[PDB]
Amino acid sequence: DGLIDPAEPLDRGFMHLKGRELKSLNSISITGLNDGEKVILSTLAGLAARVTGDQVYINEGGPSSVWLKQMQNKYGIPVNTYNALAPLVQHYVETGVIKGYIVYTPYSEGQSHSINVATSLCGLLRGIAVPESLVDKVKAMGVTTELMDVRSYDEKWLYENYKDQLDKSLAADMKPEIFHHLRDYITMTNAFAFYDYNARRDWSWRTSILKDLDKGAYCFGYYDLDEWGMVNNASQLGVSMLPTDQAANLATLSSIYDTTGLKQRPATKEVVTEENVHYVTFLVSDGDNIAFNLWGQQGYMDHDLHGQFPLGYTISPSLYDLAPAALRWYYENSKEGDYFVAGPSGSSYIFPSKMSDADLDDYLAKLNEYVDKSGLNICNILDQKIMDNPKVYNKYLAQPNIDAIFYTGYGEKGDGRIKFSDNGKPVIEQRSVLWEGIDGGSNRGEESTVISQINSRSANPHSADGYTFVFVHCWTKNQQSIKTVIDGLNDNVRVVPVDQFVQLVKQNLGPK
Repeated sequence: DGLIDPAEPLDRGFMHLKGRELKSLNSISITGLNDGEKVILSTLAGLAARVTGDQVYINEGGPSSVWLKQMQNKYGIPVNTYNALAPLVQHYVETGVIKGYIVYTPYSEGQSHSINVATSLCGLLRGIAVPESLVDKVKAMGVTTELMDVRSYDEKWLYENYKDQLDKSLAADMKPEIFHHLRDYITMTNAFAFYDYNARRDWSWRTSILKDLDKGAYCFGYYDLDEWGMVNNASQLGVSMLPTDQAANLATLSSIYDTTGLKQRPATKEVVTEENVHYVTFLVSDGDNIAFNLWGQQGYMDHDLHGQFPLGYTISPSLYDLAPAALRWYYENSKEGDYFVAGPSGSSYIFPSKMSDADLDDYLAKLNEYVDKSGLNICNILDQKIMDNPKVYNKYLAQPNIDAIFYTGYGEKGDGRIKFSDNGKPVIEQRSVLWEGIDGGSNRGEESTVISQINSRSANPHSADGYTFVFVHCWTKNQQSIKTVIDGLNDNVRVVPVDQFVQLVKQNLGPK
């Protein structure tokens, strides 16, 4: 074969399972494929990444093309292009990767979850997932053996029959009408994929699944159907959420082991305080979401205004393991006034206030080492009541590699408080927000409001009143929205990079 036995465990980075070391890419455009073809393609990608370095890339253009070219150019990976699904599938029949198909019923028919059953079985049985309507099409591509018929089954059947064969370091909350995102990584890892959303938001079944995972486990997948409830549910159990159901190509992206260029420039430790100014910094939201990191964030950063003002970005430390080519690109594309912060609330989306003391201690010891590798020393916490939770903020800031917190409260206005850990590091609460229609149609997050707010505050860097941390909602407010604010600010207002803001706060307001 030149294939690795599918029973051999995957390698892991410090945090995440990674595919077999990448040697060649077989790139195919998403254009003109139907839903079933998308499922075939993503489960195939997961097949390949478990057993070979000859891997699949789903090229969606835009940011997807950027990551492909980055791998070609920085890591010397050859790219073969395929103009159609049939020859790509045939290639993987010939190389021995595809052993057959697993037939399922789409969600469009009777709300079947069988797509998830098929996806989780693909890596075990060495099959592609195929809806009944495409069985003859795949047979014509050379995939002639039916490995299993799962049309009548749900994820409870899957778990009852395959729990001990499925990975226990992650599971995936997987919507049955997401076709080409995430399923590759699920098939690669033999993760259990399930959809437990119900109108009751009854959390018993998900709890039962999550409690069966190993200590330090992840839950990949969606959050948007019940965000606070899902994150609370996982965090209380010591489980980390990684928003990933809108991420493509993670199996393949994870397969680069070269970690050159993955350490951010250091946060500055030297800045001269200017008297009689008000200091402002801007930080973009949503960086915990790997799908944002792999799509929207690339376009966001490459706005035509990039570099006209300094800007902070949140990003996921987990990109170090899951998509090093993309993390590398961010750091290489950064301008001097750009600076990256770990997204909510560390290496994954947790509410640290909901974890047990022991689980949070474990989480933070890992975080501390992991951000040393990526240089993501400043962290954004998204949680509730943190400014009144010195236990939690002191535990973060006790870590030698975690140097400051930017706190954005979940459903909290943000009062701009600045507090210090016992060891003298700042915890900086949101003070303005740029967000269209925040709180169900208010004007609190409009450019005109943020301008008025900043311009009303005192130009005194020796007081917390002299500082505004502006949090920027990535989906509604882009670099032009930020520039609009900046262009309205008074002459005594100074817009600074995030790391400078932290040092100014520390030296002007922290212990002497």
